[PDB]
Amino acid sequence: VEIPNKEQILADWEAHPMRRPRIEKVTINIGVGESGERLTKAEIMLQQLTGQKPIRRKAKKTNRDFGIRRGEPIAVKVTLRGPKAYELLKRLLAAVDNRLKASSFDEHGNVCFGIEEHINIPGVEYDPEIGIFGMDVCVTLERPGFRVARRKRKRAKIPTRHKLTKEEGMVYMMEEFGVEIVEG
Amino acid sequence: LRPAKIDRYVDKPAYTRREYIRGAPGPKITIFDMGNPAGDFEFEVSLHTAEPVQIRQNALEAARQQVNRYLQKNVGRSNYHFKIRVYPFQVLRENPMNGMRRPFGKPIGLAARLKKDQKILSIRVNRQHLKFAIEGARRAAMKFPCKCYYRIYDKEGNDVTTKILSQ
Amino acid sequence: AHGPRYRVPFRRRREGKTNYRKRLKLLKSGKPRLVVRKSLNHHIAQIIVYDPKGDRTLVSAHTRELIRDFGWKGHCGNTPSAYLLGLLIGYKAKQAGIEEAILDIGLHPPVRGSSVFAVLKGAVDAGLNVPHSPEIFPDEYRIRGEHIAEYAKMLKEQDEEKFRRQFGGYLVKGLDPEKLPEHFEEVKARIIEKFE
Amino acid sequence: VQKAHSFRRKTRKKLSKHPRRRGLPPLTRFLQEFEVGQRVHIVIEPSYHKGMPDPRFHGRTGTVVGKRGEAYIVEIKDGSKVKTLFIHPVHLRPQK
RNA sequence: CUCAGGCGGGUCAGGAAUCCGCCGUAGAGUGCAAGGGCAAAAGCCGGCCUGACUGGACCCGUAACAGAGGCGGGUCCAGC
RNA sequence: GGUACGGCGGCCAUAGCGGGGGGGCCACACCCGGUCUCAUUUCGAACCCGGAAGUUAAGCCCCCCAGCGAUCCCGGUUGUACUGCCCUCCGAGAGGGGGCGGGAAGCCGGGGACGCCGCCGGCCA
Repeated sequence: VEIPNKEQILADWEAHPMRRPRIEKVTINIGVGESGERLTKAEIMLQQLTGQKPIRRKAKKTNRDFGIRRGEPIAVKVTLRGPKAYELLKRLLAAVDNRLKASSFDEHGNVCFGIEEHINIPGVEYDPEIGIFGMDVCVTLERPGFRVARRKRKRAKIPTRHKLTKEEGMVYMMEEFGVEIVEG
Repeated sequence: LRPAKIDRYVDKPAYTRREYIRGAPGPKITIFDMGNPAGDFEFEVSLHTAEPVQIRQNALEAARQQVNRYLQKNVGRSNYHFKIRVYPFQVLRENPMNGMRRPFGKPIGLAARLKKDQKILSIRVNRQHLKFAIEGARRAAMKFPCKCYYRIYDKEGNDVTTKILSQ
Repeated sequence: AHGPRYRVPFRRRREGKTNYRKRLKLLKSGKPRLVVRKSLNHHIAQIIVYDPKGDRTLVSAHTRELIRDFGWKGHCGNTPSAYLLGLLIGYKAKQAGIEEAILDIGLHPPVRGSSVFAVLKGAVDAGLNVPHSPEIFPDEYRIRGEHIAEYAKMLKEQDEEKFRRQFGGYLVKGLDPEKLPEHFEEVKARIIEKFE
Repeated sequence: VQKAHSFRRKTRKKLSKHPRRRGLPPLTRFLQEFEVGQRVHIVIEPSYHKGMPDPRFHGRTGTVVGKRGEAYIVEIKDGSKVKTLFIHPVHLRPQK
């Protein structure tokens, strides 16, 4: 789509260096849905794709319709931060065309999508252990001084002026890398 | 049904909590607004009770039916607004008859408990049908177990009963 | 606030400064408390006693005393600086007269080998006895400052730009990260000589 | 149906607390002290369940006659006989 | 470490599987009835343990005032 | 003695929530890097360790407001509702009334309110 405030908000980013945000974390989730060997396959897949350990997210409450029981390890997830997160985000965003839906952005300039098959330096080594390929990838942005609400000591609340919005998030994504679409 | 003089008075404590009253019956009156509630009517005839009272849902329904039919016949649906301002919350119970052994009563009906000079019903109407409104108020008052009077108010809410009636 | 049933916490709890649950347990003892706090660049050590109108501090020490009154040329937010401040506050308290106290690290986590416990070791060495267990103190080499010197040597052997970024203030102040243990021994010697 | 008296019998409002007073009280009441012969009111604090006197005596004024452990000994006159209670100072209040 | 519930976003995934943000005075939970109390906890997740122990003193309640066998509870000294 | 500096506290919303303007002697922050200390049921996100390249954008500090919440005073409703004592006072009854003594809640209008105190240090002097 078209963002009307690009010019003056560019003036703003350049005028205030500390107003420039950054990708604090990219979260990748594999919703396997069952506690079988497919779960281990996805675990090793994300291990060799990202480079850090997985997490066994258990199921809350029991539902027989989906064939799940409370406390069963169902899905896995991984959180990536830093320059390595930057590189992984770049390669993942290149995996699919460098296009993001303009409506997918949250109210606070947070965007994310899903990939239904490994295509990013994917490596045809999927026959041994693959089949549960598929990953929900969401990116979180933040202006520098957002650890005020995270630190235990002297925790405070950030005002509304200092937090991101949908337009600012999409323009930041456009400026850094990739393009938006009109989603219809 | 037993005589209304049994429940006329308000000496007993309030009996409303349906979370604890077991077997409490459902209301037999379900319509409280008739006519054109959105209409703009110059005058408002309200019926007041002269003493604390309990009015049964049966009396409320009988008065509602009589007044609504009269107003419909002599005024028209869209030329009046009839409202019953009070909902029956008190629960009336009776002794199940053993005699006077374990005599706590079981729910048999419900009624509305009203304080002195409180409004029971209101009929909003223009100057053309003020006589019909007054007659309807009198007919309603004929069905209640206490002494009642009626007052006429303008849009501000000040009593103009004597002046309007004289004119 | 939302309505009449909304409970606003105490002012200090709202500001996230004091843990009242721990305050009550600390004050139940009735003995003076050695409050230790730390910032991004400095350390604070005080001796405080209870008073219903408002708690009264008897002896207080700040790490700027090291840089000015006694002479210091290193960062004031490290374990060695904490140990020096602890020694100073212990000597000051002994001069004041009080002999006993209980440590109060506020709402800092009790992770072993940290600056607060370096202050504790400094105080106990000064002489002011505080109940404690020795296993919580940082290593003797760490207190002497061998870790910073080792990191400086490793950085110098490695690309020098990392060393310059890491210690760009020490060189301008006039102190090389090496010989820091000797600097610490000099400061310790002057402190002991002055207070004994 | 007769009901015997228990500790929390008919105390729903007596031991209730104000919605804006939730949480632990300020530490002044916890750390206050009294001397022998002083007169002190009994105001129970619901949030502290130790050293709590029977709510039967809530709202009465007694005399301090000593202190064992952390609790004060309060002598009170029930009817005509004398009763001794051990009360934590958080439940007590000075008489001005 | 903070709950229930909700809003916006996301492959299979739908009202409901697992995830990312915002709001959220407790509208959750606390083994079981009800009431009372609990938010850097008394709730959820973990580490270590067995004070659910031995020898005793005094005091309150059942049983107001006002007598009590049996029983429950509270404040303490010592040992480990 | 000054300071748009911090640490420990008291009353615990008249102190909160939400907004506007301004600042960085020192100091407090964000911020830079994880060899060592310390940790992730993955993640230097938090906690911990090592600092000063950069910024006052945020926290923090100073001044302002009456939108929500709280609460203090004044006037009206009003000595209204309710109530203690006496009564050979009125009522078929319900319930009212006389004398002496107390006295609301809510609502309407106008002001208040964007906290007040204690101890000690940093910088300057």
